[PDB]
Amino acid sequence: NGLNRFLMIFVLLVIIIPVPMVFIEPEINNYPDALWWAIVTATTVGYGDIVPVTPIGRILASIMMLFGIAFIGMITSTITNFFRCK
Amino acid sequence: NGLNRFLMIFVLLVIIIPVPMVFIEPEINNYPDALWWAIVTATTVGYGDIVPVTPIGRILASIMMLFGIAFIGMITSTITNFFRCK
Amino acid sequence: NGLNRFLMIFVLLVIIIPVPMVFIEPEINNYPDALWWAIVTATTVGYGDIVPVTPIGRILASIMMLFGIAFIGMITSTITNFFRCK
Amino acid sequence: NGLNRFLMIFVLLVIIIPVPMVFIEPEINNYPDALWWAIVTATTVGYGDIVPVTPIGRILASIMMLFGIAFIGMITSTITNFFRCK
Ligand SMILES: [K+]
Ligand SMILES: [K+]
Ligand SMILES: [K+]
Ligand SMILES: [K+]
Repeated sequence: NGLNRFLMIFVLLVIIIPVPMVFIEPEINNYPDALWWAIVTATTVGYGDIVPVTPIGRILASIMMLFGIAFIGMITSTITNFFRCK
Repeated sequence: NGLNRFLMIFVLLVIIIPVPMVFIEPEINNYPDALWWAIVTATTVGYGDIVPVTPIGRILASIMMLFGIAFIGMITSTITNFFRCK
Repeated sequence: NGLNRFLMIFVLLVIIIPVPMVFIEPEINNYPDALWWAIVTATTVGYGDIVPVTPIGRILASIMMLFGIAFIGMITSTITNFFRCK
Repeated sequence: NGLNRFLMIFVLLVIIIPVPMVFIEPEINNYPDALWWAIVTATTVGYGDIVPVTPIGRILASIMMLFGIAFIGMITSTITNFFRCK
């Protein structure tokens, strides 16, 4: 249940956070562009095609990155502890 | 056998996925450009020189990223559990 | 106490290092721009919107990256060893 | 001795690989620019300021990325197995 609780809140961020981003950012004008940026930021790829200019968007992006690196550590723990037990 | 099964399906993506990408994307016009992008997307480097514009290409890129971060966790588990035994 | 000591020195960098960066770099002209770059460099996202041109800034950025990848490994160890105990 | 052998070959790549890169790439014209790119590629940051255009440089960059993600897994294993034993 510990793994499911960590991914459900992560999936919600990658779905809920792209919604306000469209309105506050002058570069983003629709949800598909913000959703694509969300995946890119959450997977720590960062192409640089879409970048938050406003400080409000930069604070929101920092949360996505902090939860993005934590997601990598959560997936790693799901495989590492799976073979360590037996 | 668990590690080999996870990497063979990963290598398959970085080989098969660059093929449709060339045709659907107007930016990519040849396989060497799409293959280079595939490694960059999988290793979670993301330079931003090659970016999927079409939504079809963006969905395909998301799979490459999800399997890309999972690959990092698979390589980490291969070293962490190796010394954990003894 | 081992985890707290590793993150307090990390957070210190993402707070202290953006200060000299503003003065030595001609691209950066204020702290909010350098602070945003610091989080992006530490989380290993790297958009490329802000880049160190001077060699002094490039040496400082390398420390942020080395401590950035070490931070990913520290968060992973905090979850992997948590369930490994029992 | 296992950890030292993995980092000495990695440090060598980030020092030796930037040397041929300067000559084969028309974008790179000196060692400090190629050395900066090497750190960026090895730490999986990828700003996109410096990108390999030639296929020769793209093959060399792929090795740096494969050894770059493996370096993250090596540093993680050095901390995870340090607390797991006791
Ligand atoms: K980038
Ligand atoms: K990256
Ligand atoms: K990364
Ligand atoms: K990047």
